[PDB]
Amino acid sequence: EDPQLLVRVRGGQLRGIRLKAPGGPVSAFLGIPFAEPPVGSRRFMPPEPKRPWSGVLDATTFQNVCYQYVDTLYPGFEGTEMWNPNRELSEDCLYLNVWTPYPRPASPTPVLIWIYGGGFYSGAASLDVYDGRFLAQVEGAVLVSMNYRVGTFGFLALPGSREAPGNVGLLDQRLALQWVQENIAAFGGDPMSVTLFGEXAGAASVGMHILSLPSRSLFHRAVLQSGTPNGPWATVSAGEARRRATLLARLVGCNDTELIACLRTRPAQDLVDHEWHVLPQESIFRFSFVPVVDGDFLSDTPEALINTGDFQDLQVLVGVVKDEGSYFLVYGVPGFSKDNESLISRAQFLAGVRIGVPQASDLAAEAVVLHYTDWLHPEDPTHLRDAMSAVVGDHNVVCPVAQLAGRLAAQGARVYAYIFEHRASTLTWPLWMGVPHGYEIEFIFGLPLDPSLNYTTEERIFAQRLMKYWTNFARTGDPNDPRDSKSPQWPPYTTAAQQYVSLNLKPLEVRRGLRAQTCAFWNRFLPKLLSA
Amino acid sequence: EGREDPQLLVRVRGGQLRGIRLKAPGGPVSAFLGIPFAEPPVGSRRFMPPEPKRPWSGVLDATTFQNVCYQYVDTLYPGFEGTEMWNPNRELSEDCLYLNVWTPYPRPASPTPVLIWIYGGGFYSGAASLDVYDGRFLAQVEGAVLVSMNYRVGTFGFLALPGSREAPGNVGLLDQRLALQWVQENIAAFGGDPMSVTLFGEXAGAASVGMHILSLPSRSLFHRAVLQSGTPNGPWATVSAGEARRRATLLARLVGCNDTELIACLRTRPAQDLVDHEWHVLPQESIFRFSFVPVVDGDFLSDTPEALINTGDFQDLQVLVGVVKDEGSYFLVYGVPGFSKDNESLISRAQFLAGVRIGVPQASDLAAEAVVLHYTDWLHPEDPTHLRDAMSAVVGDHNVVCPVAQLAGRLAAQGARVYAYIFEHRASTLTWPLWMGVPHGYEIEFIFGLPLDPSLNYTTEERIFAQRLMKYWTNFARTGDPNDPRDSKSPQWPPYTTAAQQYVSLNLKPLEVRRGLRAQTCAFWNRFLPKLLSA
Repeated sequence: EDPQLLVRVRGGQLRGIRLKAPGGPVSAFLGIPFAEPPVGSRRFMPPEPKRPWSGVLDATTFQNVCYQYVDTLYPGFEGTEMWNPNRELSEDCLYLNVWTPYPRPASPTPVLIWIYGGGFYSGAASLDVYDGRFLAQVEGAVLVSMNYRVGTFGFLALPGSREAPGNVGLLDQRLALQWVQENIAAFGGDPMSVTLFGEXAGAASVGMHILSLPSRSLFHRAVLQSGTPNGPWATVSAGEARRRATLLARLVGCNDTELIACLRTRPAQDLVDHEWHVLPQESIFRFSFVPVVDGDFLSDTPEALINTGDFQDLQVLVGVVKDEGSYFLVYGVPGFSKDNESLISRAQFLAGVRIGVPQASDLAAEAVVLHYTDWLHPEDPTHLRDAMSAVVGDHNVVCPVAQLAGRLAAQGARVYAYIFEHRASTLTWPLWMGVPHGYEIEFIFGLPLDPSLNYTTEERIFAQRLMKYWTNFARTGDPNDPRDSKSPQWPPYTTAAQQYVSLNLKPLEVRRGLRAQTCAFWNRFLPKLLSA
Repeated sequence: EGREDPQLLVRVRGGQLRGIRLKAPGGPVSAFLGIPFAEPPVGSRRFMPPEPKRPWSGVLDATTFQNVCYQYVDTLYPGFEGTEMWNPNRELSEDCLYLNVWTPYPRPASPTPVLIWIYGGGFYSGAASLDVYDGRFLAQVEGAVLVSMNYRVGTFGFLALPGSREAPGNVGLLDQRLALQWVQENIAAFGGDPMSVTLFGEXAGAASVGMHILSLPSRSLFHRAVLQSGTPNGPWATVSAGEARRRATLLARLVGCNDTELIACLRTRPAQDLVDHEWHVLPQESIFRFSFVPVVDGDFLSDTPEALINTGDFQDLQVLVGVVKDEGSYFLVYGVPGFSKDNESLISRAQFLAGVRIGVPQASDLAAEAVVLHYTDWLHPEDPTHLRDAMSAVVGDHNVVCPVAQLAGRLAAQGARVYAYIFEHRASTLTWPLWMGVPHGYEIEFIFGLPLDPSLNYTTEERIFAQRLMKYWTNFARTGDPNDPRDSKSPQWPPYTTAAQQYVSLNLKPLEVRRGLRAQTCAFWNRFLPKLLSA
């Protein structure tokens, strides 16, 4: 009975496991319950705190993944399976994990809380690419990750109702943050230095915590990687969420109370079977059950809340990858597949645009097509293919990121921005997808430090730089190595200068204006066009 | 006769002409100036198509430029050469339908290719007698036969009651065609080859040339066409029949006047009255819009230029087209607040947004916001130098550069051999401020070879450059090809094609070949902006 591996939290005692990191041991506490399992009458409802337990709870193993759709576009392909659930599915999944240094830190240590992506429909805190052993060993970070409910279970809302109020997946996360405040000290974490970070839907969740008052007391700093609370995919209106809920109930055989009561009597897979049948249009980068503008968790739309918020004492790190859009094309855009080069025709591109920008009128779609056509080479397949990617990535990620960056900075926040440009040598997707959405995660988490993974020596050094940027940011609100001249320095993003850095194998390079012309098209012109 | 220079007596269909022996740098040339080609379009003939000049008796003196067609005289900058060079340099009179001929001296052995110049002036001004249209250099150096005509401008040329007998519209274009007809019948008298007639013109002149391409009875009068900074398609060169009816009636009201009674009343008004009100008829506050212009009449123009270029067969057409670097700058001092020749014209964002309303006067609120969106540099949205330059770009692109690209594109896709250029050399003698770059109309003096006159203070490099451009224009006139068939060493000018979009820079340096005529930005004006109107 190793005493480093034994901790008393508010609900009782836990026993972790000593895990091996390349440069030494770390203590891991996996599968710690933070909530009553949200099952039976507790489906669709806010989480309640986990009841105290007797003896020593075994926290040496990952708990179940929250019940979710499993992807089957390319069966047994590492590029898709890496995002698939790697534990048993269950509605009983409200568990979090903690990695700390071994031995447990002497003074209070900055805490990093990870929130996975997966479009609010999938994900789990147990995937290899979120392995917190490296950050804990190399940087001495106390790293926390939680599971939160996704799909119907997390986000089916009949707004205004008592028994399916929406945003419960977000409340799951809020609960895990509360859990960190009350217990992290026992692990040697500093409840007074908590940095959130997440990617895609995880990023949007961080954004939503920024925009929800009761969450603000629970962290001091945020990182938003390739995602935002604002924009086309991360929220729906009360109206649209009611509509989708109602439609899913009809689809399965089911006054709000009676509707929910019926839905609650349904095997989990029955709900998932019909998850994808409630979208208004054939579309990519669009997800059926996502956070809802409820006037509660979210008091107004994210756009409203970011336009009018006050962000004086807030530090934010935001960024994107080089090819935010490529990934999604294979999942519904004719002419795109991982198996050839996906050189498309002009006709395929106009059709691709109606699917990538599903909310677009014929005129708006036209505006898009005309903007993204390279008129010197109007019918070149390579251009059209890359254009299709660009449309999707810009519309869904890069422009909402630019917009968030701008508002946050204008409204008193300290903002650092990046573009991640290094393609992993080990990447199993074809060359044309470039640096796809999600493939910086492995680097921030420090996986190249595992020599058994065959990342290049340069990549191992690159990963170390990034862990340093992120943990420096958690420590100080500033990603710059504070005991190190010569970098050059990562400048704050501002509305005037619009400076951001490239993250790749070469040293930091400062650039200005993050797709400024094209994002001006998306952020300033398309709104006017649609609303008229 | 008896004592006169034998080389200066020429007979044409209407009688006998005495010309003048002029000095050019390399030697003498013959000039026949003020040859009448129409009956004076005076009194009851105002607004009416031109009638061919009736034969005269005796030897008509053809030794001086004739009257300039009645027109608005610019007084924006009184005393200033930059504006005066464009102003009339002979008496204003409705009796103005005369043309001019320059030929080598002595007149050439074999039939020489003919170049016919049509001046610009927004269809409200111009004159073939201006110093920058002097044909002596092309005649002396290139051996060209050069012909330029006066045609009626403003109300006298373009005021129209579409459908009426007494003011059918487009009569200024008919003046031009009459002079093309005179060239066919008579040019051989001067050594010119009526089977090798090339039209060339700038701004409204360019637009005029294009309209002769698009109008069948003019098609048999020429073989090749040069269009400088102007197109028959675009937002300024034509009006709908309805719009012309509107402007004509309003002008009538303003001066004190079916259509017979109205036009008869207009005919009793003095010319200067009509000029005094011609600017009061425009639908919005604007620049690069002109009151009385060619009308889409279903006759001269059987349909809109845009329709005719989209669907015409231009198989045997050789066309040279181009623009200057700064098409829009000139126009800004004529009514965009914040702009002037006397300072740097650094402007605010507010002045930019207002400028766009004046520059794109036909644009709705949404279209105007699209323009502003597109031309704003989002790194430096408040920067005065960029805003000043973008104001210029907006006007240049909308009125000239994108109309030209549209034209070049459609013509090429449909049989034409098209050569395309961008002229980028600012004259060392230019009197306009530096911010205006290479303004509209400032290539003319080079094509015409004024730098060859030692007394004009152009640089040596400018003389050489002038000669180059003269070679290009007159080679194109001769062969449909601007290139030199001998000198294959020095760089080649490729045709412009839809696949490759090739054009050349014209400056002091040798030819450089570029791709895409503002391809991204012109997609906005030519493809998107129209669609933001079917809505």
